[PDB]
Amino acid sequence: GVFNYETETTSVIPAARLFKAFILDGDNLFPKVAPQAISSVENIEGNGGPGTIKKISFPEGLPFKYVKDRVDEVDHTNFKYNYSVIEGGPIGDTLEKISNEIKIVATPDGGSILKISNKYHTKGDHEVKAEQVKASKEMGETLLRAVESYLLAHSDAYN
Amino acid sequence: QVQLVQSGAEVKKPGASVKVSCKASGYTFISYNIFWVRQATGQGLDWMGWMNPFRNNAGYAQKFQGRVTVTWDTSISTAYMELSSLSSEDTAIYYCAREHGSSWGFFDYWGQGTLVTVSSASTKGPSVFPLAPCSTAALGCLVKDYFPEPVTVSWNSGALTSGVHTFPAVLQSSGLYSLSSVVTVPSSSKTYTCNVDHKPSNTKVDKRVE
Amino acid sequence: EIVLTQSPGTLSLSPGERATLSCRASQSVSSSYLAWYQQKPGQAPRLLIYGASSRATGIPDRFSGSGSGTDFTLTISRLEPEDFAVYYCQQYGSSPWTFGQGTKVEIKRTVAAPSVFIFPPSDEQLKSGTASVVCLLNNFYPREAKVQWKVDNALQSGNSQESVTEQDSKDSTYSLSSTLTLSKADYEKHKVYACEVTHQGLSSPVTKSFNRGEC
Repeated sequence: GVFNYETETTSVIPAARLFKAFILDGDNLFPKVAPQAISSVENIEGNGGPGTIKKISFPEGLPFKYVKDRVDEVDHTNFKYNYSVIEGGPIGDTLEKISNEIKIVATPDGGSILKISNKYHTKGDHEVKAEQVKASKEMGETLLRAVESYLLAHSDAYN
Repeated sequence: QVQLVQSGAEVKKPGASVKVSCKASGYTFISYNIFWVRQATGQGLDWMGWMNPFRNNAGYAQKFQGRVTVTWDTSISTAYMELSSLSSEDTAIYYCAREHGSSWGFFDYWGQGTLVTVSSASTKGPSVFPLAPCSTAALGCLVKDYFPEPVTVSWNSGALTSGVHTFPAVLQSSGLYSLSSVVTVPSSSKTYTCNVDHKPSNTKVDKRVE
Repeated sequence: EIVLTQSPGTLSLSPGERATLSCRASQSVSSSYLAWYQQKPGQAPRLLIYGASSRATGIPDRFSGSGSGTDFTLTISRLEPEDFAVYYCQQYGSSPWTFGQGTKVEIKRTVAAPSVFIFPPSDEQLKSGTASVVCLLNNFYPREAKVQWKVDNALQSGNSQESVTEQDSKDSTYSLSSTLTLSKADYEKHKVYACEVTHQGLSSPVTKSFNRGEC
């Protein structure tokens, strides 16, 4: 079956700056600003646009050795990012792939909110473990706050 | 199916600039990087510079020293490379290659090659001189002092092919080209005529050798 | 840069034999990030083994790669006539990305001595003030040969330019032409023009010559 899971998180960074750093250069930043979560980001194919395949390696004492993502869509105008988890990590057994959508929306105070949508493709009637859904939420926020701290400490960056 | 089709042969004076195009098809243009690689017969392969249509930036090889400029037109999926300040050392075949991935930088698909010839000469037809000796004997014709290349040499209007060796032309000190075409025939022989065509200069010479 | 040294410069083998090509790197290449390309004369390079061991799509199984760190090998288990070409190795583990100089895989056959002919300059060419003397070396293998020009037993250096054909389709031989370029004034001031050839199929150098006033 297909199971959807959504999340919203708040950031002080405005939408235009956050999209450039967190989405367009998240692959560059994540090994640098969050070494405890991402050890290395490795492009397999493409630039980073649609059709791009990337191998994300996790540091030692890892829940998963690696994971492979496919970039599905990058909408600069609407601050919308689509990618799919297709190999490694939780992929296998009863879980076929994970379809993800991230949309950054400007907020009335000058900040932004991230609308994360996680779409899991499971085996027949099987269901996903709540820890799997929880772990993805943990990973996203830690990366966001690490990039958020980087931008605040580097006011010239992405601006 | 992925194809990289390039613009064709360019002939330039020294000091000029050449702009070579590489049109991509069969894939999303902005999704992959494209490099430009020179192949001169002196060395092997040298990369010249790379374009990144998704991040809208570029990088350049140090050896060419800013004489390379890479541009592109996404609307027509065409990559451009302009090599300014052309000398005779720039006479080579230039390739465009698609980078597989920004980290897996192996060029899966390649353009067919674009020849750039930068020498200082006028289009001049060759002089054809006989090559005859003073069981098996050799005859030939000397095709000398022509620019640019190549000349198509045939013997007896194409009737004689066995034992024929037409060699690669060499660039003389004067900037003109020269080659020799030879044939080995039984000594017991019969007319032999070489047919030389240098179409850039509209030169067709039928030379009889004995 | 990581400088890639390929050895041997030329590999001469028969069809059906194993071919082992070496690519040495001045520095360690991370993650075995080295690729192999095939190129034939007048054609663009074609992707082959990548990741130092992974075949590109469409590449037959006889092509395989191996190695890590500073030493990589390309193996052609059974050579076929389509496999005789120049191969390049390319690393992408460290920027900037570099190629090897090229290893040419060559056809091989029983050594054949060249048939040597010499050609005096024509009266037409002498009319224009230039004299070209041509020496032909036909159907020889191996490709290595030495051509010496002697004018009245005076060795000529720097005034000749040789040319070699690609290896022949039917008999796998090469052919060489050496053109000695002289001014008409120099040509008329000497008598004996000789082409002397040293080749591994010849016990002693063959010397084809002519006399200027006897043609």
